[PDB]
Amino acid sequence: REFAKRWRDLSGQNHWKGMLQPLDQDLREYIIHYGEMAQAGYDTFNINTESQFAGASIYSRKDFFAKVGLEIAHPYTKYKVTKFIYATSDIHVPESFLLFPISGWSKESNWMGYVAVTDDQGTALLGRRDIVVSWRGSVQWVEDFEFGLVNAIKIFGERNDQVQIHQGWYSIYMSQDERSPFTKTNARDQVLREVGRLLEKYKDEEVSITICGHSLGAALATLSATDIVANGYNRPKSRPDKSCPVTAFVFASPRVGDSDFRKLFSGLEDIRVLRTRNLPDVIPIYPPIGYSEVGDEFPIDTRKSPYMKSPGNLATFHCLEGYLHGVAGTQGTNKADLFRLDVERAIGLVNKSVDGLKDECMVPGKWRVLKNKGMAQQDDGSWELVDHEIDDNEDLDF
Amino acid sequence: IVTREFAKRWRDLSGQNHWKGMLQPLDQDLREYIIHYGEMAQAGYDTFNINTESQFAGASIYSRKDFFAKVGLEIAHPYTKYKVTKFIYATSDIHVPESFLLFPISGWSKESNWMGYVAVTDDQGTALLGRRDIVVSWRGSVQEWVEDFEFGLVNAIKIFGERNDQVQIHQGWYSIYMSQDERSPFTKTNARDQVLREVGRLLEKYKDEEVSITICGHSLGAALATLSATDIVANGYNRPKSRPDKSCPVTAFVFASPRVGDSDFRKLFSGLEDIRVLRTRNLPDVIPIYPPIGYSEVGDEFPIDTRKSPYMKSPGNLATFHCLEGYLHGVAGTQGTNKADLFRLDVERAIGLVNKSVDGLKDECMVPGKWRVLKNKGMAQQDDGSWELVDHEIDDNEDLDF
Repeated sequence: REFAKRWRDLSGQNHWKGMLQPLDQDLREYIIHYGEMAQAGYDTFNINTESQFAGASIYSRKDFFAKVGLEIAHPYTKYKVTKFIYATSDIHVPESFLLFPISGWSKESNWMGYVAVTDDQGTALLGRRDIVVSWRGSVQWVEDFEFGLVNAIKIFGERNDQVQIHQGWYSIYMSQDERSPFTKTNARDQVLREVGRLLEKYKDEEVSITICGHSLGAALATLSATDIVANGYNRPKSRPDKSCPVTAFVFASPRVGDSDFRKLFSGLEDIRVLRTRNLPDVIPIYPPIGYSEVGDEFPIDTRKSPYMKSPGNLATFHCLEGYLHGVAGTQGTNKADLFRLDVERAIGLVNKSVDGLKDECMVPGKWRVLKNKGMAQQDDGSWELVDHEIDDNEDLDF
Repeated sequence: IVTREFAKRWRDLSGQNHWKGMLQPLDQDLREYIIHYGEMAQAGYDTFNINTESQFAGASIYSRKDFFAKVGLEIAHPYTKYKVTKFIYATSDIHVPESFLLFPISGWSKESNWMGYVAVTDDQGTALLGRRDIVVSWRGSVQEWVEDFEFGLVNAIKIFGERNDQVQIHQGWYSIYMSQDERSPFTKTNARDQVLREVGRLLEKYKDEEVSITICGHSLGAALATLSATDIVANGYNRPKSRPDKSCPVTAFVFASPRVGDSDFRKLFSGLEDIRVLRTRNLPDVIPIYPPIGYSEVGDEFPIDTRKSPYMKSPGNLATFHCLEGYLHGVAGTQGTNKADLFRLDVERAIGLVNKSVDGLKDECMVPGKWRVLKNKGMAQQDDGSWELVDHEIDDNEDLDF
């Protein structure tokens, strides 16, 4: 019952005052909960460029959280995924952001995240009907976050015509491919439309929007949240007087825009952003000049974990499961604060996509992989690469 | 299947007449027969844990129960109706390459490996294959240096008796076959005697039926298969204990075989009437030349040339010319090794199998390279939310009741 009673404070109503140093124990679990919904994006994203479905989702929407390990011992992850989101980019971006079959299912678009909503049981457990937008992040160079600023008037309107945004985040959020069934509408508007459907469906209940993302996903989650609140997409179409809170839990966030972006953000009453930042991770410094941060910061230091390989590197300091292990055991970032896991979070999760744990933990490095990389024996004895569950992504009946 | 082609021809398919008339060109039944036993050797690779970060590196992933279904040999394998009755473990008194004995970095054993299995047809398989077929499958080499195969000769009197005291065997094959570890529950008895005992149990169980022994192996497994077949026949272990006058045929289907012993080993082999060995040899694979000096080959040879496959990436390398699934692809489509013979698949064998442990197919085939792996490398969410490395099915390997 504790999360339901306190959810507005846990979602940042008072900017997490009193809840960060030391870390509030409910908030410790709350942050990990939304970080898991961002990691689920990595766990479904096909990164095998030898596959024709590289850059698509492995799993379909149906029973999605059960398929990525978020049902067992996750009594609060009672969400239904209602829509997958796809993105493209008019400019060239790193393969860590858009990755393609070495040939394919698409030449220019990737699966870029999903929209989900609590079912009736999850709504009871969380205190409110929670709409989650989870933006997929970076896959395995700090020069990848290399971008000049661009004017964002097409997002924030003539009334905010001085706002500028990183050209890469802008391009992934806003670009379309008229020839594509996936990105003929851009990632932005796919999200806005589906969030609008859910807000209208649940217009008579208490509702929240929580947006999740790591690395690239953190930038998109920050941009998405600011867009939604600034343009009033956190109101049901038929109830323009009912605003719902929009909170982003973001991890290892690069910066998103300039000082005018920060100014716009600072005037929005209904938005809150908690940026969890690992002190040895350098990606939150980029880009290193010209940009402003927005939101509240929560620092951790995974070098204090006795489970993590020392010294770490760019990958291990950045990786999202490393972050969530840091949240799980952080007792502060001062030299005297001693790391201690205060939730039952399996350390082995750290090694999904890195060699991050000490060898004595006995967990193989970079272990996440489909059985046989997806190759599967068929009923006629043939062997086919079955690394993609079919899902037309049609609107669900509601 | 309805005509029982294999049951009717099994003695010839198992080499009764040294495969005369069946190799050039390749007899169609024999094409499928060779692949059948090569799959039983490949099953040893498919269960062998090669992840040295695991405590169970060097052990079997799967248990004996429903073994062939677990390694993909049930669907569309109507003839693979075998029960695995015993796992076989080996050690070495001398240091050997990691491709032969592989150990955890840290572990379940410091000196032994899973080294193969013994299986037997069930009553349905016995009907389909024409006899009660006892299979010994020796596990082979894991992933490369041809010097890994270069050992000197040792006297093999402990195997073949003072009556054959001139026979010499490769020191490496001898050591893996014969070594024991007194402190190990796995190799306190050597791999040789584990196999002899279990084959003996099965011959005695089925003493009143028609029986065959077929021994399978690739690379290291091919050498052990050849050595164990010669041991078994030379020492009379192909007779049930209570019927010393009932010999059964011993046939070894081996793939990419290094040489095993010297000229006296070949002379011993030539005098055994009940043994047959068919060595399938890929011409661009250099391993069957090793060791190059001092050794003889035994048995009948069946050459193939996977360079003729339009499915295989060109040029190949040591690994792709040697790999067992490449060999079985070559068998599936060989029409001869002459320049003018054109490769053509004459069985429905999925080309994707080639890429289990190599990048062997042309990129146009759209099959990922080196694809064989457990889901999540065996990491598994448990019912209490913990995540544990579950890459080993428990099997105490106790004798089955028969």
